[PDB]
Amino acid sequence: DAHKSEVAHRFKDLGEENFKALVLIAFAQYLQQCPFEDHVKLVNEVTEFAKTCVADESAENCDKSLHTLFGDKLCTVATLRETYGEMADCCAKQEPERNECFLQHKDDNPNLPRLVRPEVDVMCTAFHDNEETFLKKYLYEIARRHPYFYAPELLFFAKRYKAAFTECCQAADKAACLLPKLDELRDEGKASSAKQRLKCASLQKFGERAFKAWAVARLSQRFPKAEFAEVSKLVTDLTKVHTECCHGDLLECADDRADLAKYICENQDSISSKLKECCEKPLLEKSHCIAEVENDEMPADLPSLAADFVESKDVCKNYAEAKDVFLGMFLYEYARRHPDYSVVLLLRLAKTYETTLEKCCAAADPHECYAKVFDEFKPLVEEPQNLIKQNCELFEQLGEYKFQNALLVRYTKKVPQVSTPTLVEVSRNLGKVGSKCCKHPEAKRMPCAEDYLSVVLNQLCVLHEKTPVSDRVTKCCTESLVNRRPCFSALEVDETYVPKEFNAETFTFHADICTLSEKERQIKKQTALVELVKHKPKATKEQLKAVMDDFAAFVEKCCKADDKETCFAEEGKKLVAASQAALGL
Ligand SMILES: CCCCCCCCCCCCCC(=O)O
Ligand SMILES: CCCCCCCCCCCCCC(=O)O
Ligand SMILES: CCCCCCCCCCCCCC(=O)O
Ligand SMILES: CCCCCCCC(=O)O
Ligand SMILES: CCCCCCCC(=O)O
Ligand SMILES: CCCCCCCC(=O)O
Repeated sequence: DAHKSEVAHRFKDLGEENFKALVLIAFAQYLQQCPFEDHVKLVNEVTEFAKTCVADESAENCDKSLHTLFGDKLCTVATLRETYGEMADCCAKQEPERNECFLQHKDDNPNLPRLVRPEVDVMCTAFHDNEETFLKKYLYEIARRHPYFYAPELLFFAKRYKAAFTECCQAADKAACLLPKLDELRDEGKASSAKQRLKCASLQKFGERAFKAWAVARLSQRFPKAEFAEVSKLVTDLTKVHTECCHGDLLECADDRADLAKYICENQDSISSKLKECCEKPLLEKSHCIAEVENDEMPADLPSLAADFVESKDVCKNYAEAKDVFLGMFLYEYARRHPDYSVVLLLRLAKTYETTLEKCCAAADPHECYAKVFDEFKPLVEEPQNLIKQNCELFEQLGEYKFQNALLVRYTKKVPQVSTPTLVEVSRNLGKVGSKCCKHPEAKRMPCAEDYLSVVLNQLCVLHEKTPVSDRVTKCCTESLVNRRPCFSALEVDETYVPKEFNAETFTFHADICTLSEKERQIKKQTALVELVKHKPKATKEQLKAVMDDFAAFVEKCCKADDKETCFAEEGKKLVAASQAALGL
């Protein structure tokens, strides 16, 4: 932005620590197989080189582009071909195709084992020793396992990791403090990874007019006082930002985000008052602050839509000759008044409005034909309101764990053809959504649950379609964006299903069970619960509790037994007995 040097410019804004944090990510996400130490020297080189340009913006390569700089360094990797090989012919190519070629050679599934969580004591100790290397090690390990993960986001997760350690590493029961939180942040990070991929998948299969419509609604809720032209300006920026972030171009994604963080804070008066504190913080501190900001208050000087979008005579004209803008306004208007709504409900209403006009416009008397359309919103709006109210009541009268159990039983009776894992996972995650969002007051529940919800349905939509088993689920999964959830809400109990033969599955076991945590054990109860319901699709709570206890007892006993694999074998057969009867079969 009129800065001879772009790197030293980025270095001033970011800062030394953030700058090293971000390079480490970038390189880790291609150099997944290179050693950590080789990375540290790399960041040290890049960081030294950038300070040379900080001092003299007219030094060397300090005029060159970041893409060139980056790609040059990555070609310097001399062990590349041995470890990577194909990513080396990316270097023969010149820019811009060179960076395009690297981009293509990122591995979505690095061939790397999962992380072995150490013990609280040793981790907190290694954290204390050298905090800075600890969080670099973490960044390295995560980045290299999540290559298309957005680097700023990851870095903010990093700082949150730092903060939870700083807290629990100076605490008494440490374990009974950290592990609860490590489980929270792990879940938030998969939430974020999966949300990214969803938006990028949505952009691709739903164009961009769609993503733009998403943006119109989201911003207008956050910035109800923004004048529509500002909103539109941001929609366009954000559109590009997201377009690049999805492409997998860190540099562009990261630097365009900083630009947009600049503009927004600069025009705080027109956009929102709530940017007060944000716009003060450092570069990638405000940045997340803006995105984390709370909704400004709407005006009270606010009429109904009706006059402009239902009553007005030159409406059909307006649609036809300028469709995008007219509906654009609808969206902004509808949204700015309704921050309690989820985005895709707002899209659903807009699409309902669209679908009317397309019809009523090229018709006899358009007015009386479309003049009833806001009454068609009422149920589209209430259906989800009821769902969340009623699920949250249930989540509240039960706890997380017993709420998962409810949904397990419910959803297995709906779609018993689905794999047991998919049901367990889906019901668990839905419960977590109750943990995260039910605590909030109604006006913030839909927005809060939406991100999570849409990612979870996706996860089942993905899994299922890898090996389809249910035509009712297929339909919902290949229904449109806006019809996806209602389809899922309309699933009814499956009658035709023929229960399973009362045999093994989750009835053959070993003493590998006696040695498991609450978490691993409740996933096994949950697994065992779903199976039961498959064996008896009309079993009951009082029937299931009874079998579940006989299960629980079979564990307590065989686990507290002198021999195990003999006990589990003898009593193994005799539990299918005391279950088959109990269920009423
Ligand atoms: C309490 C767990 C999450 C909610 C479970 C209800 C499943 C139906 C989804 C309808 C909710 C619409 C609003 C939203 O989630 O954004
Ligand atoms: C297990 C397949 C059926 C539903 C799976 C996802 C549930 C959440 C979104 C749809 C809401 C369903 C309403 C309900 O729970 O009764
Ligand atoms: C195959 C058995 C399913 C039950 C879940 C795994 C074992 C945990 C049972 C819950 C009670 C704890 C055991 C005990 O009381 O000793
Ligand atoms: C994340 C923006 C900071 C600069 C990263 C690329 C530097 C380089 O490889 O020359
Ligand atoms: C894209 C489906 C939603 C209705 C049209 C509004 C789109 C826009 O504001 O760009
Ligand atoms: C954040 C708690 C978990 C709910 C979000 C969905 C997780 C996933 O599908 O990976």
